[PDB]
Amino acid sequence: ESVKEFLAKAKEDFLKKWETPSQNTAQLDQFDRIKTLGTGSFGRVMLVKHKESGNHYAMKILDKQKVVKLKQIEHTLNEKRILQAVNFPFLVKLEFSFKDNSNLYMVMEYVAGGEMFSHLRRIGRFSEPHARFYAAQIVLTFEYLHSLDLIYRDLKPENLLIDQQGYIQVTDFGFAKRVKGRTWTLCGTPEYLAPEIILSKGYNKAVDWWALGVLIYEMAAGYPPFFADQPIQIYEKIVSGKVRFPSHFSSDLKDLLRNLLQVDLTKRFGNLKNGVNDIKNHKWFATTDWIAIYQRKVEAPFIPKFKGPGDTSNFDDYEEEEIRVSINEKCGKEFTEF
Amino acid sequence: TTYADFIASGRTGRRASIHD
Ligand SMILES: Nc1ncnc2c1ncn2[C@@H]1O[C@H](COP(=O)(O)OP(=O)(O)O)[C@@H](O)[C@H]1O
Ligand SMILES: [K+]
Ligand SMILES: [K+]
Repeated sequence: ESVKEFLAKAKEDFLKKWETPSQNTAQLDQFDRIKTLGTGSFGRVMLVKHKESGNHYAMKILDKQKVVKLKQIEHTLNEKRILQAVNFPFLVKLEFSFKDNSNLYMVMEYVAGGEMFSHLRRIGRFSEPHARFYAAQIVLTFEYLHSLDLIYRDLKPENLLIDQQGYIQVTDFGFAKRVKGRTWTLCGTPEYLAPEIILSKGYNKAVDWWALGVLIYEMAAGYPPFFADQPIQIYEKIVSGKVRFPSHFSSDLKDLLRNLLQVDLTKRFGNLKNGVNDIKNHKWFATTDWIAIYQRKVEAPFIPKFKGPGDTSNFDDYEEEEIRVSINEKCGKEFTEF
Repeated sequence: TTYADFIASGRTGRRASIHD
C-alpha cells in the first residue's frame, strides 16, 4: 500500500549511498575519548565528546591488524558501507567515519539507555506486552533491511540499545551483507543461529526471522530456547530443534514461536508467500499498531533513567586501554575504501 | 527449573559473536 511506495523510495535513497559511500568525515583529534561503553570479539566502543559541537557520540574503534588476523576485512567493509547507507527509525545512525594508521573508526549516535541485555538480565524477563513492543520494531526493521537485499545476521539483546524514549536502536552491522539469494558464512552468535547456518548448506534472509524467534523467546522467558555451556552443545539443541516453553507463555506466543523457530524453510514465517505479513498479522501481534510503532507514537513500557549527556550509568564498566596509533600505516590497501 | 539451570550456566553474560 503506502509500504510499497515507502520502500521503493527507501531503496532509491539507499542505493545512491551504497553506490557512492561517505568517507573520511572526521578525525581522531576532533573528539575527547571518555569511557568504554562496550566491547565485542575484536572491537571497542567508547563514549566520546566532539570538541567543536560539544555533542557526545559512541566511537567504535577497530584495530586494523586484528581485523586482518581474524579474516574480517570484507565483513568490516560491509559493516561500514551498509551502515553509512541506511536510514530507519530503529537503526543507529552513523555520524562520522574515518581511519588512521592503525585503526578504523565508526562514530555513531550515543544511545544512552544501555543494552537491552543488561535490563533483561537484571529484571529477569519482559512481560509479553513489553517484549511485543520491542519485537514489533525488529519486525519493521528487518522488513526494511530485507527490502534492500540486506541480511543482518547478528540479532541479540547485546546489539540492541534502548534510547531515551524507550525505543530500540539496532547496532553492530558487523555481519550485515548485501546479497541476492544465498550465502554461506558461519557467523552470528551461537544461541541465535538458524539450523541451516550450522549445517553449512547455504542460507538466506530467513535466518533473521529465526533469530527473531530466538529473541522473542529470550525476551519473554528470560533465557534462550537453546542454551548450554559450550557452543557445540547449543548447536546440537538447535539442530534437534525441540523447543519447550515456559508455563506462562500465552498460547498466541507459543504459536508464533513455533512458526519462527521452524527448521522447515517452506514453513517458516517471514519466508512464505505472504512474507512479513504472516508475522504482522499473527494473533500475538493483534494489539500492535504497526504504523504507530513506526512513527514512535506508542508509549514505551520502560524508559531508562537519564542523568545528563555523557551519563553512562546504564552501561557496565570496562577496563580501559590506550588507543595506539603507529607512525607507520598498517593495512592501507586492504581498507582503501573505508 | 529451566531458569535455575540457565542461571548456573556459563553463558549468562554478554555473548561474543562467532565468525569462522
Ligand atoms: N551507538 C551506541 N551507543 C551506545 N552504546 C553503543 C553503541 N554502539 C555500540 N555500543 C556498545 O558497544 C558494544 C559493542 O558495540 P558492537 O557494535 O556490538 O561492537 P562489536 O562488533 O565488537 O560486538 C554494544 O554491545 C554496546 O554495549
Ligand atoms: K556486538
Ligand atoms: K560485531
